[PDB]
Amino acid sequence: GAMNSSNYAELFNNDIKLFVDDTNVYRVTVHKTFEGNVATKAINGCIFTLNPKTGHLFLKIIHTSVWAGQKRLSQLAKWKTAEEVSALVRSLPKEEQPKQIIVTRKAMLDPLEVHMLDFPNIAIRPTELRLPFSAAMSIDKLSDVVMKATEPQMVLFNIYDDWLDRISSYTAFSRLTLLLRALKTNEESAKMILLSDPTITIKSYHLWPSFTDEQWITIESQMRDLILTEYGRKYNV
Amino acid sequence: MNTVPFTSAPIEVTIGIDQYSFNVKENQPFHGIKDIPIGHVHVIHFQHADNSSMRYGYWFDCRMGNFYIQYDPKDGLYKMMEERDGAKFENIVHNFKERQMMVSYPKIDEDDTWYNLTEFVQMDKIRKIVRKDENQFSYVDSSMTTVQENELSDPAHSLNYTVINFKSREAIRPGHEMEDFLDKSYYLNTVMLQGIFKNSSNYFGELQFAFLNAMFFGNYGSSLQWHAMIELICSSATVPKHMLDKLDEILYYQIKTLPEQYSDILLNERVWNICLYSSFQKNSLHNTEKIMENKYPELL
Repeated sequence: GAMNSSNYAELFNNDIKLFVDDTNVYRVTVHKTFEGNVATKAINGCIFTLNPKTGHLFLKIIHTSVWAGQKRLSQLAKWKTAEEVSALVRSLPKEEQPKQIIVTRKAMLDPLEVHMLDFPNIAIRPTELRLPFSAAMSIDKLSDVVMKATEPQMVLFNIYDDWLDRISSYTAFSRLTLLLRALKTNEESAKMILLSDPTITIKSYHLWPSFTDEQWITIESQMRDLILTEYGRKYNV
Repeated sequence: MNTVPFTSAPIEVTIGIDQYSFNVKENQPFHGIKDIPIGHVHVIHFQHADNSSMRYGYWFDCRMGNFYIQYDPKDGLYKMMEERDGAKFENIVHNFKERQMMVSYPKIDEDDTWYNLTEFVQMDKIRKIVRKDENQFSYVDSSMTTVQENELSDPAHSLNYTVINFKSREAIRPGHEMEDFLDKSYYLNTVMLQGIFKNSSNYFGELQFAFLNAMFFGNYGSSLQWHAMIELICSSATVPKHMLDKLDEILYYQIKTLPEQYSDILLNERVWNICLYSSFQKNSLHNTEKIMENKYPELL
């Protein structure tokens, strides 16, 4: 059944699993036409498919060409997501296929279940967790590869950089979710916190800065402060 | 006009014959049911006064043999049996009629209800769903599970309804996942109608039988089967016009007949709301939508 606070440690066991987030698959700008009607213009999107244990991110870039001449795009976007996840599982050797796929939005369950009928042993699960994976497009290097794509493309990242050399996957996932939650709540403030000290850089093969353990504790504190402030503001509390 | 004699009525019981029902008292001199219309299947059904659990009954067609009911004090039920000796049977029936110890099948001349509920139902199809080939009649009860229910345990006593599953390889063509899931026309027209049922008459016959088992025995698996077969048609964008018109008539008489007080347990809110208001066929079931809205507006 549903993944929640009570079965949280299951994410870090040795059963291969993937989170699928479809938030950034179908993205539009809304604009005025010359006649003063409103129209959308699609921009490139991405499926966010993440192994929470290894940090391996399968970023499937969704080029705007996939929407050309299609109707009901927000519905198609769920099915295109499920088609691409199914294709990814089939592309993986048997011993690398996930035993579970957790979808961050319940509207993905039927599309993914129907695309994965060939894999009756892969459990398709929803989650009670409010995971901030929608903020993936606030990571500069991920946003850059999506916006530059001229065709459909799969790009592989490790969203934890080299953190697993020093910390467990539980702690790595907590750091990731705190960073993404911050970027989702106040992107500008979050990014200022991450880059304010120009001496700490992002390696060419990394997504996040090369913080020492001590600097990560300070960064993690600044992100929690950002999140609580914005909460008091949001709710006048 | 045909007769199902009873040897006796040793236990107090409510006896159903199709949509009609009679209370019989313990050891009442009751010797059966006469004037049963030839040309239709029939169901004789039972609910003991002392155990309003286990409704049970027999589907039969009087053209297929001479049937009678006899209480079995060991198995504790009214059993249907066939009398192979035609003369012994006519002699039994003539005596019971002369002594007027039989109730008359109480059909009103104007009333096509039973025909309308059983239009496509054939004994030969019932005997394939309810497997017991040594008998020409079919036993059904409240607790019998369907082949589909047994997958998700005794195969001998199962209802072998056609398995319908919207999230199955049977229902979904590789590379038409979204199309086949949102428009079930492929599944209805090629897999079910051409492939398994052969024609719409056999499909409607199973639908009608599932409804009647749901209504008369409160058989939950039958209720699931009836809803699935409705939903498969309503979820198909492409259905022959004759099938839609007939479906509207079938469902109209089923909704008309359902006891007002059982609407809550025999009608699936989600399926009916989807079928009448969201589905491709939302505007194709005029008679059914009018009777549902006037009789069960709560459900909707």
